[PDB]
Amino acid sequence: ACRNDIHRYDATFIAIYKSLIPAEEELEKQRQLMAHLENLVAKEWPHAKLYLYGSCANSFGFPKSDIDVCLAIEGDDINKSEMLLKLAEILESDNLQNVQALTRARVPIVKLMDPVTGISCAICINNVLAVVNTKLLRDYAQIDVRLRQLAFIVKHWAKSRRVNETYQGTLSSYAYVLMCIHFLQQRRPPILPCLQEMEPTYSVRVDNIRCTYFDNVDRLRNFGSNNRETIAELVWGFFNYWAYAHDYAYNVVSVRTGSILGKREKRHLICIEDPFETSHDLGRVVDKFSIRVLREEFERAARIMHQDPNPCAKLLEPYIP
Ligand SMILES: O=c1ccn([C@@H]2O[C@H](COP(=O)(O)OP(=O)(O)OP(=O)(O)O)[C@@H](O)[C@H]2O)c(=O)[nH]1
Repeated sequence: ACRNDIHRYDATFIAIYKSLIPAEEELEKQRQLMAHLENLVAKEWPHAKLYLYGSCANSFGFPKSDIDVCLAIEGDDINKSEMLLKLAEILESDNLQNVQALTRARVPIVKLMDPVTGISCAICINNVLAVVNTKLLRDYAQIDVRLRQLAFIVKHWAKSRRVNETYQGTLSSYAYVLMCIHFLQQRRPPILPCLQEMEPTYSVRVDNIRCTYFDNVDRLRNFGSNNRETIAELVWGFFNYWAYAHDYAYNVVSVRTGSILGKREKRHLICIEDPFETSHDLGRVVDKFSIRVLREEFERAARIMHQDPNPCAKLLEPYIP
């Protein structure tokens, strides 16, 4: 069963959606900065490639002036420290402000702040697998608009309800997009395909991990065109799965497969399998306490999406400790 008036809230959810997406003027400043930093890095390393990654490149990012950049370069004696310090002075002689050398769990990072656009940028060497990660989600976001629409709704819900911190036992935004992709894959008729179970047209390799899938996604623009579910059906339907339908004891959600894999075949309380790094359970951060808070927020989200006379504002009302 579902609401008889569910489509009355399609209007608001998309209005919420297109407000959460970054403005074009903001993204114009990003491409202009990136085109400048690509040409600048290429002057020192003609064989290096700059790739964006993270929220600023998978097309599932909220508005902000911080971008992440992976400097891809090939070789064997690749020392990222000596490169990033040489790169640090090329930024400083380019009149870029606040060129800082930083570390995150010992990975060398350098950060800059562009005076032209006010955008910040964090640069690291050879984080290539994270680049292919965002390429997949960007490729998936091109197939159906409802993926972007649903994922922006859920990500806003996780932040408003204070369940978007892995350091507090909840799930990252990368995990939430995987749950949305997998939810839209299991709807019948399908909204999203399983790119990795298709004829390969893209195949790379990052340290004995071969990422291979079909990435001619503009050939798929009409894939989910036989599924008439609106976003108020999906948003309601998403939280309904994770509150009542997900078999938390035996099930794995698998974008890599587009189906439900068995969990018993091997701390995992909610299993979200990474599409390429398949041993990386994105729910390993959850513990026996935070799983209860997650499922309580799932059950809260479902009843609101099923009963509340104004669910679009009730679903996202902030959580106050
Ligand atoms: O376990 C992970 C998590 C994340 N990532 C990589 O980091 C990216 C997302 O990482 P985040 O979960 O930190 O997204 P975000 O906080 O920056 O987004 P906002 O809610 O702030 O808007 C993803 O694009 C992924 O490639 C991994 O590689 N492994």
